[PDB]
Amino acid sequence: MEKEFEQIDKSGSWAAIYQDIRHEASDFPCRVAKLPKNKNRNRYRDVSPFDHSRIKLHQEDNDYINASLIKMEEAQRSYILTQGPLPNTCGHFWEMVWEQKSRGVVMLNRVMEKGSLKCAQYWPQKEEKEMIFEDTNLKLTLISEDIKSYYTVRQLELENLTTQETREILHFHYTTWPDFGVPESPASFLNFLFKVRESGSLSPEHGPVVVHCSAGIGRSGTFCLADTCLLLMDKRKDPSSVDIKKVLLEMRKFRMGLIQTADQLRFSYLAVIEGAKFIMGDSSVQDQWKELSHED
Ligand SMILES: CN1CCOc2cc(S(=O)(=O)N[C@@H](Cc3ccc([C@@H]4CC(=O)NS4(=O)=O)cc3)c3nc4ccccc4[nH]3)ccc21
Ligand SMILES: [Ca+2]
Repeated sequence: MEKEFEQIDKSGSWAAIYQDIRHEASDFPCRVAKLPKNKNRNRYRDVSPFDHSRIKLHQEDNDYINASLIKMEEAQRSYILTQGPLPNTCGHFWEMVWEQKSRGVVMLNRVMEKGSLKCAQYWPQKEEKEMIFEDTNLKLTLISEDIKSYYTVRQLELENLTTQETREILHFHYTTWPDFGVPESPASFLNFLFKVRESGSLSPEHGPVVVHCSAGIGRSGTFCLADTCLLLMDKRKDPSSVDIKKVLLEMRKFRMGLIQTADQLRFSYLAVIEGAKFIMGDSSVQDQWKELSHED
């Protein structure tokens, strides 16, 4: 993988490699997403979930949400990638989390970036001001939060008002990942990814983790690609056989446009090459990543 990395860097062909992936990516219909009645349920007109992999809400009225199930068979992990909830789809968002039995939510964007809203404030910012989603009959409360320099982890209590049942949801919010950009370093990214892994949120005993950014494809795709490749390197007899370009094409069978720039693709290689050191037994990199990330 790093041999390929070196060659691409030397040739300066990242844009070409990336364009080839865009050209070869699957193109499946998004008929439901495009129905007139779903116009206000989509944040961006050019980012829709494929019908075959879309997550269906459990309701007779309208079961649509701009979200896709990415099921990576070999890696044995599923992720739900979705757009940043809109003011009218926050209830749908949490209904999906409840129905799919998700334990964690990974947010890679900020509500406002460079003066523009990119996502609705779908969770409570104050413990004393909980939220009620009347359309889906759910209540959400901020229990606590651990604020680090570039990411915050929150403990949320989600309650199904119909049954009084409650569940703890972990919110992993990466706050310094610019739009169409990359994390400050492979170290800061990996430190965060392993925080999510360590929480148990990605365990197969839970429903798929919900990952989102603004459109749910650029930053969200980078996060999932790196995680899946690391999973495969740890599982295969020979980790050097992991073809990140092939893994990305496989993921794009489930949702369009995953990885939005050639540099996010290059960053994925770097994150996986760096992350591989831990997978192969290096006991000092995890700690090194934390120091490098300056999370305190
Ligand atoms: C072609 N063209 C020129 C540029 O501006 C737009 C914006 C939209 S639009 O209706 O505002 N649609 C947006 C969709 C969109 C929005 C945000 C992102 C973010 C990129 C990232 O790193 N993470 S993400 O939150 O997925 C990815 C994709 C979108 N589509 C684009 C196509 C080319 C370049 C930038 C784009 N942003 C549609 C077309 C165009
Ligand atoms: Ca207070």
